[PDB]
Amino acid sequence: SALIAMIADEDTVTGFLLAGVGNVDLRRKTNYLIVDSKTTVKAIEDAFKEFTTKEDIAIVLISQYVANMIRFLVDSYNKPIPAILEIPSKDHPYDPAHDSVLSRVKN
Amino acid sequence: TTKESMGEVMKDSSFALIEAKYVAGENIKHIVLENVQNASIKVRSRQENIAGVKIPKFEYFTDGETKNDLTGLARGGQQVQQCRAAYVKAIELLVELASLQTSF
Amino acid sequence: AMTFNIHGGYLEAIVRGYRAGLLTIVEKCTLKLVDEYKHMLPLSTFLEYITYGHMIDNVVLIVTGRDVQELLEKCHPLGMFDSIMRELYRLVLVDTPLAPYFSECITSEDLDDMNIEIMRNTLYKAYLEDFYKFCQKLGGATAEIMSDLLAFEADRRAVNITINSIGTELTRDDRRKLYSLYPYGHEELAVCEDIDQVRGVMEKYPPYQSIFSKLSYGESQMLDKAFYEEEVKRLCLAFEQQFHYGVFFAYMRLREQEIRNLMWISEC
Repeated sequence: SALIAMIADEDTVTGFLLAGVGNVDLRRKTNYLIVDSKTTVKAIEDAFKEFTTKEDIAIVLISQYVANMIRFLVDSYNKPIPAILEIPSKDHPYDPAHDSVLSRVKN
Repeated sequence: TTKESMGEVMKDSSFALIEAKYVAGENIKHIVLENVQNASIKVRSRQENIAGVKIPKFEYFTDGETKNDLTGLARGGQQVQQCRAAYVKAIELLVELASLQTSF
Repeated sequence: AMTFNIHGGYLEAIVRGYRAGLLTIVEKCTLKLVDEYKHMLPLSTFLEYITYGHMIDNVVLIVTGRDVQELLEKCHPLGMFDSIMRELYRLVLVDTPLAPYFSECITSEDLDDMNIEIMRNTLYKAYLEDFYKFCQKLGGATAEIMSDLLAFEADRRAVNITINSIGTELTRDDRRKLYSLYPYGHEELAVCEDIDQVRGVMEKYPPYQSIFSKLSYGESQMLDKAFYEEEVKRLCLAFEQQFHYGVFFAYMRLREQEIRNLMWISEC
């Protein structure tokens, strides 16, 4: 299986994405540019459709859900294994605030 | 309990990234994405059973099998020791989240 | 001695004043320094070599592609000048000192410049060619500084090779064949596979002795940081800058170091 964010602070994701191989969730045919802030996470949601929903990417991450569409991404509870979201810290504080998985965890 | 790892390892990775930036300026990025020496990310899955519930188990590069490395950057050792060290914490958090969802 | 007053005196005075005045904020400071350097346009060859110093790295970065369009964002005129993938490499072989040599040495293009490690090898080869070209323009006291910088780069590359890049085919022979007193006695670092061995190799040069020290910092980094950090620490020697001598390279290095320090400051 694969695991990547590609919706993140660029170097922060690249520090654990691809150095020895696998092209960060097979960038040759999958994945996306790890740099965020170019647009909303609507394109990140589409990439999740193209990476996480593609039965390859298992774990995903959105930095503190700053623009991750917390309500939209909260629907990933169904089929949790291919949509294991995360809320990394650094350049945005990790909080139990509204997000994809932590919002349900708040219940 | 493991949520605090996502802050501690993130702070360590940020410090390593700042050190690498001070060392070599802008990272190569692009073709190899730079910023790391370890973490040839590939994930393997296992299914454990607790009280009749098929709780999944997760392993991946830098947090289990399917890991590889080659060369690295200037602070690539420090980057691996901080940025790639968060991989184990992330894998543990993902396994815990999947187990919690299945149990719920 | 009278040639300084014959020509170049005003430019030297302007450079000295600008250096004495020196001490997105980092980006703004870098842009200001680059503008000051550009507005200053014998010494032309020195300025060209100084620019080509960072232009080698700029061209190496531009050689990618693979998100190659992002190189325009870092188009700093100090090092990322437009004038300074084998088909495009042949076109880029002009207007650069190290490019004609790298055309033959790196004729494999991406094969010998793989982004994992071989791209760093091509960058090191280009840096070695540029250092050789700069050392060719002898006649001033800057030859010692250039030799020290090249020695630091070579020793840092050798230390990185012996630490972990030995498994990446950066063997003892590659410590000078690919990894860019060093121009004559670099063979002592071919067997310095340990930090203690690195200190012992550094003991061969009493000035380089005690520079490594515990080697917890500086030498801990790979690529060209091990002995380059020693040069950064000893850059107080460059701070002397005796008059009536080529100090444009020293001023450029001081400005680059100040920019790096400002970047390292960041959020305190």
